[PDB]
Amino acid sequence: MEFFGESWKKHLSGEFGKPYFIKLMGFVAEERKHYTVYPPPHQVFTWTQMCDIKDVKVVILGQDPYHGPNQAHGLCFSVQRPVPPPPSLENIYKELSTDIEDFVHPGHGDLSGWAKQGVLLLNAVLTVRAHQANSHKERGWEQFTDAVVSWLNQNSNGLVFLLWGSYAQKKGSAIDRKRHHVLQTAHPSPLSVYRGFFGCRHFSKTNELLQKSGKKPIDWKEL
Ligand SMILES: O=C(O)c1cccc(/C=N/OCCCNCc2cc(=O)[nH]c(=O)[nH]2)c1
Ligand code: NA
Repeated sequence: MEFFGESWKKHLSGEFGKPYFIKLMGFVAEERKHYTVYPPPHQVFTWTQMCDIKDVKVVILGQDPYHGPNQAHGLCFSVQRPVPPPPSLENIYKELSTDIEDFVHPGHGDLSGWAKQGVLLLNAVLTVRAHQANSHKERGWEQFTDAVVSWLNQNSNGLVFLLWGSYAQKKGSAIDRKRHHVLQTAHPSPLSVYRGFFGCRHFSKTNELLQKSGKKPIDWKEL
């Protein structure tokens, strides 16, 4: 395996020598010496490994990786087998079941099948100390994942950006709405899910927008 997918590396490596990025690398490495940090190193960039950057169709922006054992694996909201879907993911699946008629809970939480179809599952912050939500916030990841969003904004067209909750909404504020589609609603966490997420119908809406972009739809059941 490689640490960072080749097509993504080609377009993002201009970030790597910037002071903030070297500092970020140093910070994460130091944290790993003294704490358990999630996801493990070979999974921090899973979101670069599942499809070619040119093949991205949909971008779902999250905030912090899961901070419990075995949960985070580098795709926002996803958990590898045999880990049970956490509450936010159960809510995503519940919305899918009402939005997409044929969708049924797949019995696992691994969203790799969406990532392979060009659904970029990007958290703003890409590492977290075990059991400490937001522990790696404002350490340099935000600038890097801003560069990812900016690259897609300027180098692709007709994407659908799904911004769930206030942090993702802030992070997507500069998306060119002449060039790309943007949908916004509440975060799927239990505390926020009934403030817009349930009933948002983002999955069917995304496929209709992809059709307007002249692109084939996502099969949300392909998991
Ligand atoms: O910005 C907002 O409006 C907002 C409002 C209420 C709750 C939250 C969410 N809190 O997250 C609860 C912790 C569980 N995190 C699941 C998860 C979130 C995520 O962004 N990325 C990820 O990979 N996994 C965000
Ligand atoms: Na060190």
